[PDB]
Amino acid sequence: RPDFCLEPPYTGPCTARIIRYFYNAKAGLCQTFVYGGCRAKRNNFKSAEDCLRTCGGA
Amino acid sequence: CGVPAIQPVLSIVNGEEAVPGSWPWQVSLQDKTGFHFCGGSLINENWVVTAAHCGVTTSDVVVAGEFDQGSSSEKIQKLKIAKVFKNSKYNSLTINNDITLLKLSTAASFSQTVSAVCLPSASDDFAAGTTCVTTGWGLTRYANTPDRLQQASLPLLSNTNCKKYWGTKIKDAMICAGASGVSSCMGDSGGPLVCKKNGAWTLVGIVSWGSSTCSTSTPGVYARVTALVNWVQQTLAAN
Repeated sequence: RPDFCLEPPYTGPCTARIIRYFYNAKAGLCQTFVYGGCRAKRNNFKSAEDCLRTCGGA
Repeated sequence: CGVPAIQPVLSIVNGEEAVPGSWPWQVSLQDKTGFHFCGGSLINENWVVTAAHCGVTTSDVVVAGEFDQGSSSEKIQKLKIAKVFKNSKYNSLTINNDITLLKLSTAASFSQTVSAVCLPSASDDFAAGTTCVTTGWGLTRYANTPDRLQQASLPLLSNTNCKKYWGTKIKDAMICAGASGVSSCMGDSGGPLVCKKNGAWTLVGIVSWGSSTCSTSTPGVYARVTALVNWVQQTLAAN
């Protein structure tokens, strides 16, 4: 799986409160986090399904 | 516009609870489940101005006349969005031109707790040092959002003073304020930064971005409405 899947979630500098998903390699699942709305990193998905299809098993 | 039926009482991290309904243009942007993700400002009965990075869609809703989001009994207006007008010049990389207009499906019913904020003229000049106000339901600590609407008074900063920290990240459609002990934070984006113009509260900025930890000693960055108001007027006229 891509290494970006191992990066911690990144909220960013913007101040929106948008729910996004990131892959948590420690748990092996995609979890939710608050995204600020701009400058998202790649371990940031709009659905748990997209996240698991991209990072599952990393 | 710009004149609340309920006068606000002054004296967001380190802000204070606002007098209920004293910022009648403040709206909460929520998804279909009622989840608050951004703020916004009513500019008339059919339009709301917010930030482009909020990514509002027609599935989201505009909630007007709200004060306590933890109160299920509180009377509010859940307004559907007919169309979203994101400024085509919004730069997703630099965050410049961070503004979006929302056209409501059904007009909002203005009242004592729901009314519009005034818009400035593209040529308006709001001096640095001017004490303005920002409001919203964003985090009060960098955590869940406060139930009740918060407010904070803060000074506009000159571009020279802002750049002393943010350097070249400050673009032409941005204006800074803060670094004075208060800070906008997650959930405040899209909300207003208002200053009085001939006694009327006028939208000078839109909560945009800033310190990654919502530091109260760092300049907050807002979309500069004077640089974007012509786009606003043109959009309304054509729609």
